[PDB]
Amino acid sequence: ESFQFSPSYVDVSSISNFIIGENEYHEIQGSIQQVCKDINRVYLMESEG
Amino acid sequence: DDPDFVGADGGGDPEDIERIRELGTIKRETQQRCVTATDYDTFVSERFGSI
Amino acid sequence: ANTPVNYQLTRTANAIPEIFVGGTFAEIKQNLIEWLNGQNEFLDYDFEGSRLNVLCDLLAYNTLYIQQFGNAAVYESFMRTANLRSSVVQAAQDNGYLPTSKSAAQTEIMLTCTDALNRNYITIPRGTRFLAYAKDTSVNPYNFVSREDVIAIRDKNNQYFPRLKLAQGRIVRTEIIYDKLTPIIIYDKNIDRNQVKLYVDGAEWINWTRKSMVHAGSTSTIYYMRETIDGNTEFYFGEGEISVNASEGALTANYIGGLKPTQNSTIVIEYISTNGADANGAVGFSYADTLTNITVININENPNDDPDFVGADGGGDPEDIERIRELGTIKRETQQRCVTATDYDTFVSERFGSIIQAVQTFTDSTKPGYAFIAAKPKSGLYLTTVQREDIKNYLKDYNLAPITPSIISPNYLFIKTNLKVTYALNKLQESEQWLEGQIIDKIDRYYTEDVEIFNSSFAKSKMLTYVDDADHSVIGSSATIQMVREVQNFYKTPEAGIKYNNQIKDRSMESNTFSFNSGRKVVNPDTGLEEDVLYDVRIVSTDRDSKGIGKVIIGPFASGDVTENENIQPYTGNDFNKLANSDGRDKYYVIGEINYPADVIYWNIAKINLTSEKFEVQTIELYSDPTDDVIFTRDGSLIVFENDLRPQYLTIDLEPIS
Repeated sequence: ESFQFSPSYVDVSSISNFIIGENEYHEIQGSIQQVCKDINRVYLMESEG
Repeated sequence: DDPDFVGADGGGDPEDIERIRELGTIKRETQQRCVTATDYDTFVSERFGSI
Repeated sequence: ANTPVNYQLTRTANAIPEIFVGGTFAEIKQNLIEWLNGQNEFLDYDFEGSRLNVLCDLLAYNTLYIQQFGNAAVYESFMRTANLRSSVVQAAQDNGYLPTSKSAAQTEIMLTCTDALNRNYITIPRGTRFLAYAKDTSVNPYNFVSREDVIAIRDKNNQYFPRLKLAQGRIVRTEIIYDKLTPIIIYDKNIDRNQVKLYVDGAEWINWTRKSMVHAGSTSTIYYMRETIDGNTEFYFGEGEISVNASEGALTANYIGGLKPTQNSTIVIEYISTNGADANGAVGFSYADTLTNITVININENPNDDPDFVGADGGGDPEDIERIRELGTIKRETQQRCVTATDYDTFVSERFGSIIQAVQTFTDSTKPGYAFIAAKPKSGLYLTTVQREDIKNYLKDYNLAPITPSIISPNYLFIKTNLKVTYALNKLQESEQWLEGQIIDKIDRYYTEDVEIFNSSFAKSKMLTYVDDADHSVIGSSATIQMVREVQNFYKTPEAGIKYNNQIKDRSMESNTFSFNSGRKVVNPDTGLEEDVLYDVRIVSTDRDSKGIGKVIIGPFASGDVTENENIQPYTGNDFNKLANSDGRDKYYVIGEINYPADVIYWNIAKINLTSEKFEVQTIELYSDPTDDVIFTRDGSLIVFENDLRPQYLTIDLEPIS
């Protein structure tokens, strides 16, 4: 809410100032198993999926 | 904007010493609270009578 | 014990800034005479030298002359210090509450009238006037006029009653061309602002202010009252942005205050000036204005009978400074809409203030959603059910939505008294009888002076003072009180019973004698069938019992009247008081019991199994003699003076002495 739009603007960004919308966050996921014999050994990768 | 415009708004005597009497004669009657029934809807429909 | 203190409370009961207080002239001088003294210019001049003294003496005279101006204005300046009444209204009017002019004697009638034309619907147009003689005096009727239009269905058989309610006076309507610069006065005395209604050109506007005031009318329709200091009312309405402000609901906005006028909106107002407060209790009515084709075949008093009622209502003084003075502060305190219990007290006090000497707003914690009200019709103890309904709905206008107003006249302690008052014949040339007519005023004077106000402890003797004070040719005055309550059910005590709040002598608890229908048969030559026998009984207290208790002894019973049960026996005690009957019937039962210390009194006729209907009368009056001097009141139980409606409760013996 707030801002009037109206025939107004070329700019994409001034509107992006707030589209409303939503922002970033982190989350922690699951425990881990070692591939072999130690977990400190193993390393992580996550592609988005 | 809408296609209705003047360069600026705001102004006023402010007082209009007589005209204010009413206003004083009025607001003494006013409530910020809502009570009875029709007090509400008035104040209510002040919001989104558009809806 | 009593009140210990740390430097407590504040500044007496009420502010007196008291630099303002008018002092005694000599002291004023005495103060001022010091003032000139010590004046650096001269420490020499002796003031008690009579030469300067009278000179300074004069300064104080003006200084006192001028002060009461300066001081009184302050009393004036501050409501509740205001000594002028027309002052008091102003701040009160300013506070959003006004006292009103004498408020027309009002009533309702239903009248059965045949239309000669036999049209489906006749209206009674607003403004037909009827006559009512004041009580007991037919020398003149009091005119009173149809309040408003009303129409009636023609019943079949062609006769049908309309009903309508009636306020006293004459409709008086005056058109005025409104003009910018001008006062709008009505110089009419006997006017009352509550019966004032008006028309701008066409539509009616309401002074927001206790006419409607919550409706879609958008507030553009409106106006005010005011009291000219003269005693006559002037009209007023808001000018310019007459609605709250600006654009509001209109899309075009701009500005409208209305009433330009130029000639626009020629203002026509319509009102009733009245003779009221003199007209209360006007029973006999006339149909005092004819209409086309309508003929009243009967006008029958008081639909939906109380049953105890009087003619009309209302009137009013109008003015009392005391009830008015503090009061508007609560309305100054409260908003328009009434919220607080005492807000319902004061609000009710506005309209029907001349109907109500005192109104008691309270909750009954049992029933929520109901505003419980105990008021004084101030003509009598019982507002006729229409009034109750009337103000209710009107009251109900200002209220919380789920809340309902509930008005009941509370129970009333009655002081039943024979008076013994002596006077010297010679000492009074004045007509003896009229003396009684004198005292009988001064009796309620005390009441109105005292008792209804707080409904506090009641002093018999102190009452007898003013009646003593009456003729001063009265040589002596004596009286004896019987504390009296009224009972709604003879059959079953109210659950809680009944309490006196006041210690009574044992065995001094009495009641009224009343017949009882007994199934047993009576026949007398020429009488024939004769239904059955009925005899009378009354409620009797037995003696005090240890632990201050007593059992309620029923009136005497003939043999075979009451089926004897192994449980219930003729009480047949020695003590209990007994009426003397020709029957000699000695059967007496305990119908219930009491205790004197708690003053609480219970019985049930279900106990004796005797049928309610074999009693003729539903209510009985209660007799008791409080052992104590003065009568204590608590809640909803108030002693009061109504002689006219209930003279049997008030009696006076007159002792002529040479």
